[PDB]
Amino acid sequence: PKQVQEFKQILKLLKSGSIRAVRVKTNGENTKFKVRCAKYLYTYICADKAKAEELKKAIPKDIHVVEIAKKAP
Amino acid sequence: RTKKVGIVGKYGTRYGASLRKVIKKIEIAQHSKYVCPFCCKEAVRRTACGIWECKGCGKQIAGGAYTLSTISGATVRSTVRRLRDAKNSQ
Amino acid sequence: GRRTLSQRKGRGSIFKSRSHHKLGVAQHRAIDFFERHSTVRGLVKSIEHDPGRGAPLARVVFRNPRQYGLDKELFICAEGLYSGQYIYCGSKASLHIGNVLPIGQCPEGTVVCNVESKPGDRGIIARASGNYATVISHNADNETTRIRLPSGAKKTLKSNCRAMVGIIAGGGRTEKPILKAGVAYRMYKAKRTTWPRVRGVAMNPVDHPHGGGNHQHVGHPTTLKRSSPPGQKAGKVAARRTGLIR
Amino acid sequence: KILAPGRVVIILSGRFAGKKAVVSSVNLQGTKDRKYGFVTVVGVERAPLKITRKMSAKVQEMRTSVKSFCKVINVNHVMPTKYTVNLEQFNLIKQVKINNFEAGKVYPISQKKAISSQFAEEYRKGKESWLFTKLRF
Amino acid sequence: AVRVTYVRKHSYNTKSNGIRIVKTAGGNMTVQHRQKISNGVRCGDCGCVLAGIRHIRPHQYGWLGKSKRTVTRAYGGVKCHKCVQKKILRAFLINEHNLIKLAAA
RNA sequence: AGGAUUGAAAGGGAAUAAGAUUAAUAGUUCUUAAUCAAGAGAAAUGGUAACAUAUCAUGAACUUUAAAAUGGAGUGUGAAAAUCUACGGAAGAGUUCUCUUUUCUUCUUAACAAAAGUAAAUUCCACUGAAAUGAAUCAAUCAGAGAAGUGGAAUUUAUUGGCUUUGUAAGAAAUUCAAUGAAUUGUGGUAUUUUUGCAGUCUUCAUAAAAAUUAAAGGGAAUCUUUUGCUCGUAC
RNA sequence: UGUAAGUUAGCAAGAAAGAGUAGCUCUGGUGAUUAUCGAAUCAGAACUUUAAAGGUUAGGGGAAUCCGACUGUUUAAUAAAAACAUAGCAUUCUGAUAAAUCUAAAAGGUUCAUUACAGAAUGUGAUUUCUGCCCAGUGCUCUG
RNA sequence: UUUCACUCAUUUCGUUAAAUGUUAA
Repeated sequence: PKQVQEFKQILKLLKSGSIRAVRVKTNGENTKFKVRCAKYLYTYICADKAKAEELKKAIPKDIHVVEIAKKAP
Repeated sequence: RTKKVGIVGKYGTRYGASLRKVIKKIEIAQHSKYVCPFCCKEAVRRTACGIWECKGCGKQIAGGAYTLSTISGATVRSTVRRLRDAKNSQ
Repeated sequence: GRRTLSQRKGRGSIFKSRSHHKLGVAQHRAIDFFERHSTVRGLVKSIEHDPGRGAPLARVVFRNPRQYGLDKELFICAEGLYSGQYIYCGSKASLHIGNVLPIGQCPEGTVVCNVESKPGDRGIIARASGNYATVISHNADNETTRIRLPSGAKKTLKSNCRAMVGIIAGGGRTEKPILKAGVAYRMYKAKRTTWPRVRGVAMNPVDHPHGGGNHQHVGHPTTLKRSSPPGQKAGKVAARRTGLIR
Repeated sequence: KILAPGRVVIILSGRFAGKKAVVSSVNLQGTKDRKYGFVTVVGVERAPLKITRKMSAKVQEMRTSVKSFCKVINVNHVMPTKYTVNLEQFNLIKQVKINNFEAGKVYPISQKKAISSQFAEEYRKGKESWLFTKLRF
Repeated sequence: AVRVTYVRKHSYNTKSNGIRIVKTAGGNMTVQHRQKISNGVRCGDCGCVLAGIRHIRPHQYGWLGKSKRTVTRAYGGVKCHKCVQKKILRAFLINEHNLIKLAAA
């Protein structure tokens, strides 16, 4: 697994056509946007709610989105 | 520390006074440092029987088994130098 | 009777040489035109310890007088050689320690080592630690020179036999007294199986000709003819003399 | 003065070890930022290759081409030679000063190829040989 | 303390059978296989360990980047900088001496 | 171009881990997350230097160097784990007519990668030139073929880069609670042992393997996605 | 605390011999960091008792004589030793196409990847002191 | 028959069978 640092790369990754799945996890302090690509599982630790919403709109509707919470699926 | 048995006190009391005497002279000269013929430093120590290495100088020298230069091996170098000079001159 | 220990030595089963960590064959390089009529220069890359022998070995590196590459040789160190030294092999080589010259060019009285008994056979005589041979005289009529072997014997060789000027390194090795049985055990690490030697008188009559009776003794003279068969040739052989020398 | 403009040196250390350079400006004291005695040199990074009479004339041009370099070097990392070039002939070298060199940024490529062409044309005329012949270690 | 077992079928403390015991979720301790300690490179002349190159297994050098298996210098990766400096001076000084000694003395 | 066959389930060797699962198999199955090999879609900069740059930035024949690949002893020390312990707690359990702010249990984290913060040791580079000689270790040992000082570079420290930290990753697992759903999961130690490295010292008439295989150099000849990974052992 | 004769001057030597040691309450020494923190270790003092290493673990000592110098090995299943080995000392042969020696033979094989400071064959058994006389007999040898 | 001189069988060797011998330069 790899970790992306700032906001610019994740959108470029999201807009890239190499995506396969997206899973969003909400923790007691932050929100993680794990993007499942072909090779790696990129993740992004987000602590700003407004910036998280911007990310959620950036997700193409065709891809499958999994929401994870205190109870695992 | 010791009256007269300096380096051969590690042999204790079990090899004969005469044999411990002979081995003392050889072991002292085998473990001492010698003047290095290329850098004039007391920095040559034996690595194996016949191989001597200059520590702070980076050279390997072939020598005697326990001493850097043997008496027989020193006169020979003198002899060859005289022979070479005579041959080169007429 | 049985077959004695000297008979079992000639089959070479456990008496084979323990030569696994040895460096290799130590000898001059093969003779060629450039050694017959010129000089080839070698570089003493390093001096190494060859197991089983008391003299150090030099890893000389000549270049390639006829092709491209390196000719990694393996000489026997002469006393005084050092790493990074240049040595010249050939008929025109200067009379310096470590140089290889035909035995005819050496002035009478020169001390050489690693001499070839026959031209081009890459070294026979004067190869142990501290040993050397002296040139006695030349004979230009039949191209022969006389040398004095380390045993004292005089030998006549061809004047073009090669030899290395100097003294084999590591002299004075045997003057240090072994003190312990264990130390002698380690001496034959890279040699044959010979060390713990049981006296013939301590054996039984089947084992050895000396294997005695109610008192440990030989019984018959220990000086024997050279023609004795293997099996009874035990002791002094063709002894011209006995007893302490005066 | 051993180290004077126009003197040919051989670089002893660094990426350009073994290359032949030409001294342009000398400073044995060193500037504020340069705490060492240095010299600004222009050298032949890639020596020209030998050519024969069978290659086409366009090949002989690229084969005889010279790739040069300009570098500030400590005077303790150069070994001056006995050969001296004329900076009047190599007028492009004379413009290489300490203020032309900035720390951490790429030397101008256009200037480097400018001197490189000047080096090549001089060698094509054969006037200077020891500078352009390669050193075999 | 939690006692562990060899995971592979080797059962002897050989050089290639080295292991490390590390902790794991639930308090259990698992067994890893650790790599052998390797030597680096040496100068072809002075036999000194070269700087700038890692001490890894021979095959792992191919995995490294092209610039991470050498040093950007003449004879880089086979000779030390001191080894190289002596080479240059020998090549230049001897050649210059040959021009004065012989070749129109 | 150079020498044929065989010879190691303890020598060399491309690449995988955590959790779960079975009446029994599991670095082999399942979930998740990785790695490796073979394939498919006139030719670079920076640094004074040691040297450094997400593939970059061409590099044939031929030749050399290095790795694979090297004894043992003893001393010092870096790091991890276990045990012990300091402070702060959360949950459960035991004793309790004699006391005990009490005694005990749980408080965890992989392969592979990242680079906030920050180490020990060794070797080199630049400035300068040491005598009133200095620098240093438990011991040593070192210096005008250049010490000490200041500023740098590199390598090693059980994967990337050693340790804390981060992604994996809490969604797992452990300890409790309720009847599947809920809670918590700090920071340290000039302590002992073990493991693993490192540094120098001692010792040998002992010097303590080879090849497959890989990389680099000298030389200048030529002009990210995807497929596949066969045979045999595997119970006890 | 104390320790002899003897000695290869290294040892003997843990020689021999004597005293102390428990529990509890205290006191002091040995550092780090710059007042706070930390380590088991040593020494000392009052008091008490059933007077203290001893549950377990845990050398009997001395005076001599013989043999072997020592560490080591040995008759698996009645002999572990004074026997074998050992270092040291001494003798004999051999210049390598040799000496020893395996094989029926052999561009065959072992010491030998070696070269007299080496290879092969023997006796004695560390050190110190010393090895006397005999070449007739039997061997061995002669450059005769 | 002995003593010579030679090599041509024969022995013992060395190498990548890598300038041997005689003229020439």
